[PDB]
This record gives sequence, structure tokens and C-alpha cells, in this order.
Amino acid sequence: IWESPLLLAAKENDVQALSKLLKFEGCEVHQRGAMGETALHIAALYDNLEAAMVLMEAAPELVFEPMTSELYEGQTALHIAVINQNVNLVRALLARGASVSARATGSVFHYRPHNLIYYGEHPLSFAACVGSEEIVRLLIEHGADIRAQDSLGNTVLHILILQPNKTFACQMYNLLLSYDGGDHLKSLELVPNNQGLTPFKLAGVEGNIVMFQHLMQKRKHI
Repeated sequence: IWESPLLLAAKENDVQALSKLLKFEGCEVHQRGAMGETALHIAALYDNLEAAMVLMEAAPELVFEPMTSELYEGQTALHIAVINQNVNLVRALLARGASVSARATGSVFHYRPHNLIYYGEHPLSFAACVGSEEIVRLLIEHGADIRAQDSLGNTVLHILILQPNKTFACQMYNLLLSYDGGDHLKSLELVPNNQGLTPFKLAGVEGNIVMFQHLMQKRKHI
């Protein structure tokens, strides 16, 4: 960042500096930092909407670029914007065609004792985990697949079982299922992960008392 004027301008939300650099074809607009991050990743991380807009306007291809480091492999500006709950930035990226299918597969995202979070891989899974109903709805409206599975076979339903904040997780679980509806084959609730556990069974295995009860009474009603 500090050695690159474009990355620095993005960090500083310095719209004038960005615009003057971008008009050159002097700055390589696709230059990357040490984590394989672009100026647009940097704008998103720092919650700099104006810099992100200037960059997307000037170089819309940046919307699709993943971080390339092993730690952050696959992370897109949309994933970052979702984590920051920047609704305006999420809408902007989506309006420009940002992929709702992009998978964040870098080591910091892995389901591991050492990692602080596990939010799965997909933007929708991130959105459900940070608790943004508005962002969840925006993503689904742009074609996000509620049935998408991560590398462990976990759907968003499983991933919600693994989260600490059980009260919103339950509301989010139901929000997500309201888009599943009366489909002519298996409820998403019946899809197992690679361990062979459905969300209900996973809740039991993990000692998620809130979700185990919720889901148990659910099936009895169904």
C-alpha cells in the first residue's frame, strides 16, 4: 500500500488522487499488494464507498478479481462488503455483475479450531452469518443459490448451526427457508454435509440447544 499511490489512495478514500492516477494508464490498475489484493479490495476493506465507485467506474474488471494469497484465496470485494455490512457497496457491486457464486477458499476462511470465524465460502453464507437480512435479500434477488455447498458439504443452514449468536441465527434460518418454499424435491433441510449430518442432526451433535429444539419441533409439525 504505502509504496503504491493507487493502493494508498484507495485506503485514504482520496477520490481526486485516484482519478488522476487512473486517467494515466501509468498506474497498472490491476497491481496487487502482498495479500494479492487490488485497489478495490482495499477500498472495500476500509469501507470507502467513494473510492470503490471511482475504481469500479474506471476499471469494472476489478469487480471480479479474487485475492490470490493462500490466506485470502478467492475473497472478492463483494465478500468484503458483506462482512462490513456495507449495503450501498453490496448493491453497487451487484449492479455491476459481481458474482454471487464466488467462493472464498483461503485458509482464514476454513472451518478450523485456530480460525475465529467460519462463514462458509459464498457471499450468501457470509451475509447470513453477519446477520444482515437486507444483504441476504439483495443477494438472493441477484441469483444467489441458497442450496450452495462449501468444501465440507455444508449449506448455509449447517453454517448457521455453527454460529455463536443463536437468536438471530434462528430468524435467519427461517428467512432462508422462506425462499426454499414448496419446491418439487427435497427440502434444503434434508441435504446432508460430507459428515452425513443434516442441519437438525448437526445441531444435536454440536450442542446447539436453540437450533436443536427449533428444528426438532419443526419436523414434528411437518
